[PDB]
Amino acid sequence: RSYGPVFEEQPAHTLFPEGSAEEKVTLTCRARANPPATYRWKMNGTELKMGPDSRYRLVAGDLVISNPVKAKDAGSYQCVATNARGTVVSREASLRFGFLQEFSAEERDPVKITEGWGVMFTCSPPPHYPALSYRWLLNEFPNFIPADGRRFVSQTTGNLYIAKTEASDLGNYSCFATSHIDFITKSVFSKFSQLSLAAEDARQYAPSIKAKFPADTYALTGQMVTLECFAFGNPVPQIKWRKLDGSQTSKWLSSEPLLHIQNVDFEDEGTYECEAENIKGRDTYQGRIIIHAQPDWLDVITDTEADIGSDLRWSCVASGKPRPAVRWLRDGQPLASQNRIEVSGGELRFSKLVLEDSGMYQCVAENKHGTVYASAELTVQA
Amino acid sequence: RSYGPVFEEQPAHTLFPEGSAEEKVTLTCRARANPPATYRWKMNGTELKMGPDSRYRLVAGDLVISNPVKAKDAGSYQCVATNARGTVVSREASLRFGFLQEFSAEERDPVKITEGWGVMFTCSPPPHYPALSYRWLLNEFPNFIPADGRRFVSQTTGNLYIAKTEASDLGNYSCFATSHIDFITKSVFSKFSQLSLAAEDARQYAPSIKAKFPADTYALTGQMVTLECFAFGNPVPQIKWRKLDGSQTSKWLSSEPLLHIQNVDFEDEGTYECEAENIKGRDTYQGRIIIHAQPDWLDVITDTEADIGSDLRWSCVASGKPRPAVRWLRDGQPLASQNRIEVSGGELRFSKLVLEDSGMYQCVAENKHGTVYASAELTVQA
Repeated sequence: RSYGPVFEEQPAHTLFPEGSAEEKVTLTCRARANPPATYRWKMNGTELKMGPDSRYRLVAGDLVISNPVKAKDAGSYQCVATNARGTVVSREASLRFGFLQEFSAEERDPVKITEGWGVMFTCSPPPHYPALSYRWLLNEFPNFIPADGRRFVSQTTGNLYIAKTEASDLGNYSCFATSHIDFITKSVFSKFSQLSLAAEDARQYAPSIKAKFPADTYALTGQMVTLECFAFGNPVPQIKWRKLDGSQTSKWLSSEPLLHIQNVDFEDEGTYECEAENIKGRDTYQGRIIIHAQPDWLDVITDTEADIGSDLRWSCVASGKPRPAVRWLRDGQPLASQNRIEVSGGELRFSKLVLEDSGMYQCVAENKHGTVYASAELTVQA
Repeated sequence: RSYGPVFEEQPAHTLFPEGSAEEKVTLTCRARANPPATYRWKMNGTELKMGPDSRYRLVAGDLVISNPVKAKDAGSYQCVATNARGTVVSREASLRFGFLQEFSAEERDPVKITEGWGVMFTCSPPPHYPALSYRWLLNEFPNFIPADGRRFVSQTTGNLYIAKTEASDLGNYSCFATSHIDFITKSVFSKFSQLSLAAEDARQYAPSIKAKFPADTYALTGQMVTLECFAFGNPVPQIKWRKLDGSQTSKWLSSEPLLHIQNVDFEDEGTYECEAENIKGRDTYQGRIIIHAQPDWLDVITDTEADIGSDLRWSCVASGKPRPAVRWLRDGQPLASQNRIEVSGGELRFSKLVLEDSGMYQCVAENKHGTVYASAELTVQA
């Protein structure tokens, strides 16, 4: 029998590695239907101008863009499936471009500090997207500086921190930055800056946390979260982490500059504290982790066959934080209250259906973190 | 001038290939000194009973064992260098014996499975040491089964996995095991088990990971790590690996059943995920890699000449994970707090030295993964 389009595959957010031999990018879309559906792609809300003289070409629903470039192709794409019965739109997919420029060719400033004092070297990474991973080189590639408790590289800024400088630190320093996309990895490093040391200060001193984490970190359920904390101090301080709670018993989560929380959930929300300590004293720093969640369906609409003149009750309920807002679509178009149709939140109610109400409908749930779609075909029969 | 023993060559862990024409094994040891030092070897803490009627013989410090056998020679050996000035002990060296027995002579059980289903053949390797490398033979040697994505041999168990059985799999199967020690290689293979197939199931099905890796893998810095993952599925699934991180961008490390990480360091610690996918669905499995490190010296004692009645400050600092514990030795004997000697961790302090305190001293740093030694000669002069 004949039935409206039903998505089996929708476009996914895509990051295209600039430069790669690949001279084109494809956005997937497939909808089963009877008769088979036809497709149309929209970018930033506007339909794509196809044709032989166009950079776009379709391959059974999938959109193919030749010679992709950010200046012209970066944006949000949507797939529209249509057939005799009706039309439904797909989730939107963002197309972004990855890149990593070299550091500047300018020589880097030297640093002179009293042996014993801690010091921070600034990376100043070049333009790039998406975020990079960082390491530092001593004198030459590939002499990377190990994470040995006294030397730490922030993965947020790329800056190198030495808790207590020592004579062995004399040398030149370079920031090494890496971009990893799919299976492709590209690294670039800066010119080297010379570290010299003034007469030593052998006096011990209490720790002072220099590298910290945000006052507020927002993460989504299922995501992984990493917080950083590093201090200067003599002797080299030791770092410990804990989550504040009612319990008055000692509980530690990490004994390293980094605190990792896998597959976070709502229970992980709270205030976390980093403690840096040595025989001279201690320093602490606190910040919060707030847990939100992308929308997800709890209840959705399903194909319904009703008799003409009848009243129908349709609804969609979605979870998420912040609480998502539900809206509706009719054959790919926004559906609002009207003659015999009342749209209030996730509830759609028809008053005395008409043979013409038949078609494809979709309820959309959205919040600051994402959007989800649910579709169904309504068949009003006399 | 006269000075205590100083090691130039210490014994190394040794694996002796049983059977080899070599009818003796040698453990190296050499210490420079004035006058030249004398040597003594200890096994499992007890000194070796030398002599002409003994299986042991010395060759300028090196220990030579005639007709080595596990039942009597397997153990930990230590070299002791001594001269007028004092005594120092060497790092310990383990002597182990390599072997590989044949598989049992018993016939192997046949296997019958529905064509389309995946299947696993159990190797059940015979007694051996150290770990072997594995392959499987089809019908006869040397018809090895290639790693073609559909057929995989676990290097942990030696088991053969076929992701989706097909008519071409009909035949007999044997587990081929290889021991490689130094330049010597020895392989043995099992009798063959017959694979027969029942009427085919042509229906496709989502992947299911059957061969996995440990929930927790501990590796040492500089070491190489290999993780395995293989699934049954129709169509044959494709495997992909990634390390979980804060970054929300797609990053893959391998597109094969094996994931190899060369020269691991602390940054490689984390949770890794194997994904098996085909057009019907996907399966995943996660496990962790934890990075530790053998002790290494940061600061050690050096020959010191102090005046009688003087106070001396000696210390040794070592890196490593878990944090190593430092202990001391005086002329090869455990040194603990006493009259004028206070031993606290890696620090040794004498209160008003005496002409008799002169001698050889050693600080030892140890953790679950290894031990390191540092020595120096103390010369108390009036």
